[PDB]
Amino acid sequence: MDETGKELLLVLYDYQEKSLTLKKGDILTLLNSTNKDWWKVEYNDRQGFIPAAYVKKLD
Repeated sequence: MDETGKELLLVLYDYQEKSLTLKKGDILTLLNSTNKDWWKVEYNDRQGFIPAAYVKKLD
């Protein structure tokens, strides 16, 4: 959130990574949106993948 230029994401629905555990309301940093359906994201110094459908870009 300090890093200028980074894109923040709002988690809309609780998500438990099958293969990250995110709660509704959590704010993530977008790391990689190369794939349209699965995005690499960052939360509290950890990284993982989440379906793009679970989040909204805050822009």
